[PDB]
Amino acid sequence: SYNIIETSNDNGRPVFMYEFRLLDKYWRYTSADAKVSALGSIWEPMGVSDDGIKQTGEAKTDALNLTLPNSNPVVGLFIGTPPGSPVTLTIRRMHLDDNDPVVCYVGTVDSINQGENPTVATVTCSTLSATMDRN
Amino acid sequence: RWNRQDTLESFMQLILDHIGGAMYVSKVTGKLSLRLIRKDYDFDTLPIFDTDSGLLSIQEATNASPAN
Amino acid sequence: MWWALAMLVASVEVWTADWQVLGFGNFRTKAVKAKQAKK
Amino acid sequence: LRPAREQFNQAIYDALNGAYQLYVQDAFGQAAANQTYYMAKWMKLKAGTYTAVMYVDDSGTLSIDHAVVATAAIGTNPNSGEFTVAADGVYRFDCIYSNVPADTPAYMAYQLIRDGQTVEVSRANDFIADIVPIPDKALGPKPPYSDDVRLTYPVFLPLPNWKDGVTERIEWQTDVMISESGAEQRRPIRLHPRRSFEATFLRWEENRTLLDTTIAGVGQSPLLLPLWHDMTATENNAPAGSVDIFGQFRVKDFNVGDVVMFNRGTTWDYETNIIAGLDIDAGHMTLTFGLQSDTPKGTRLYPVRVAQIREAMNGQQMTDSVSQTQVRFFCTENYDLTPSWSDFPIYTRTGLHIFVLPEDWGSSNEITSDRLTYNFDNQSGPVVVVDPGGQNYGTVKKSYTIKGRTADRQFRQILFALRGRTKTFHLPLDTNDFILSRDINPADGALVVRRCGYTQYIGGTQETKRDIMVELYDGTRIPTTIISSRIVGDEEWLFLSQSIPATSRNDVRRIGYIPVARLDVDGIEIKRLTDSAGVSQVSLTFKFFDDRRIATPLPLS
Repeated sequence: SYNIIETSNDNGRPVFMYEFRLLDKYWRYTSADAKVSALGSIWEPMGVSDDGIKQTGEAKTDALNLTLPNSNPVVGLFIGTPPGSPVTLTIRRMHLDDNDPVVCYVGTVDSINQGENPTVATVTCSTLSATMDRN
Repeated sequence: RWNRQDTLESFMQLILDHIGGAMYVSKVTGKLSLRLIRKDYDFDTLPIFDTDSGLLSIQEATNASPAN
Repeated sequence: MWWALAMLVASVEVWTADWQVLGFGNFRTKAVKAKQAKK
Repeated sequence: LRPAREQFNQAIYDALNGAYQLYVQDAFGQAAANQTYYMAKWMKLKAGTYTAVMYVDDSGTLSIDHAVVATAAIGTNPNSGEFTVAADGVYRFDCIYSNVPADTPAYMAYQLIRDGQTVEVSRANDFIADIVPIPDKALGPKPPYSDDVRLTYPVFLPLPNWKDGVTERIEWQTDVMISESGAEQRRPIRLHPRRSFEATFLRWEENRTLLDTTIAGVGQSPLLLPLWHDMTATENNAPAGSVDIFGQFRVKDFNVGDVVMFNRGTTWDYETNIIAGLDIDAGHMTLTFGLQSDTPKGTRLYPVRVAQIREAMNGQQMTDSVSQTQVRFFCTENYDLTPSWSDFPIYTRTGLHIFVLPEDWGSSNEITSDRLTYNFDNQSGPVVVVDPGGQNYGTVKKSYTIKGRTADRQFRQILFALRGRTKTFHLPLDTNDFILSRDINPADGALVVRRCGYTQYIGGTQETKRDIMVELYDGTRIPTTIISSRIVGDEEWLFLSQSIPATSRNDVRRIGYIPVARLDVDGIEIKRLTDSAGVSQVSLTFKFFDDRRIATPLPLS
């Protein structure tokens, strides 16, 4: 019943949940302000915020830039020495009273750099289409 | 042929241009996927977009004399 | 035609350029792509 | 009796998880003959082992609950280790030291490491130092076990200045996308609105000092904010150590598991406790922890919120001792409240709720009408503005003054039924219109009104001018919709889609419009001139329009 609520003009509910995955080592996040629980897991309300899931077919421009609080272990994995194995990010888009969070993005964590906003770092996540610069 | 090998994305660009298709990632799974640009539409089932059905604004409203 | 969609960013197709080497220079006919070495 | 003293070592310090010297005498080298020196404080403990090395001058001793746990040989040896309390709770760390006839330096230090984990190692400024042992009630009230981390935050005791009003804002986030033609989209972004509070503080003579010290210490960290606007008091008398109280909590912001504060007078003897549960009718709550010291009848009760000061504070002053300033706070927890459209008519022909609120007659309301669209504004010459949708919309702001605690709950339930710019609802703007020249005859199914240019100047093809409320003189609300009209003589005929009870022309108050309306601003400013019991006026703004988008969901998702 997701699409009916999503396409409504005067009906809707805000949720954007984030799954940070590393060989099944999981972090289930929620951009909303509540303790969202769906898909058999609790998606904690954390200060994550998307900048737009762009799909242009052009590398660099489509780099999903996430504002991720530094205190999270997700950023902690990248302090000094980032993981030797890629970390995958999955975003889901359910409403409330709904239970099918249609997945919307399956990009991976490519690079992270802290900076002027110490309360959240910038996380760049492209997709498989744009990682084809190999020799 | 792929002699004097070059960047892989360039070769895929060449092949896609030959077939006239789009390599893309499925929104749901995340798997790499391929699309072709063809006449695969029936001009009947297509959704109709106007301001009363979802259209917000036409950001490209000019015509650049595209006759030549 | 994916070039035509690639030029979707244009300001509207004539071109004048030399080439970055590709797999054309021939020393072995290939009725099908078996790829090739590079030496 | 006096505060304790401490010192910074380097070798010994680094030796045992960074411990300080501990002593009560003013300077280090001033012991006395076979003298004893006493001190005590509350330490939080589970039932663990609490292995601890401790070194003292001349067989000084550690102790818990008056039970000696070890004593120090004159050397800095690992004199002793484990001493298991064996019970979870807070206990009195009441170590004592001494020195033999000489007046050599008097020193203590200890190395509490539970199971090898450092705790309460040193720097116990909570001590109170005296040359004789003291009882618990001289030590001070035993603090709550605070299993919840919430109670650890500092409490903002300084009170507000009521004679200037208290400002609170409940903020949603609700994005609205409006097309070129006025077709609108709706998206509530915050499930539960984020809450902020403001008040003017005017303090002096050791209250200004309290406010200054506390606010400088907090700065930007979480703090326990007592909801003075939701003040209340006990209904029974509670003795020391009691675990439940009766009181008046019908409608004010009290919830299961809420942080509740007790004020025992003088503003310095306070308490913060957690209510595991409460009764909303048989006014009563059970305290997670036996109240701190005592709570006689009439103790002021404040519901508390885990807030944060997310802005800088202005330095404003009146005299060298008096000061005033406006401090804002932001609740960190969601403001959870059940929405409801209590008693308001549900128009059958639209499925929306009439906004029957008895809004007041403040100085004046605000008036607008727009179409939102324009042409290329030529550097010179003519311009041709294009109407995108040929439909009228506008905004009207009109004040409302709540009165009472239950009225406050009703308005919160309403304001949660809508959410910022979320939902539609019919708005009676209380504008007398359509003076009924003729009587209301249901047989013809059409109202006859004084000629005011409806059909001619406005016409019936405007949704924002089709919905009307015939507030019959008895107070009955008769919503109806305009569908067609005939214009003749000095009167105008208005056909309606539904019947109306047969009544004389002189049987009505007004025919005010009730168009489709949507609250304009995202965050609502409510001026609490007093606690919830009284003045809580608000200045809503309603944007009236027509909802146009038709949803035929995109197929084959």
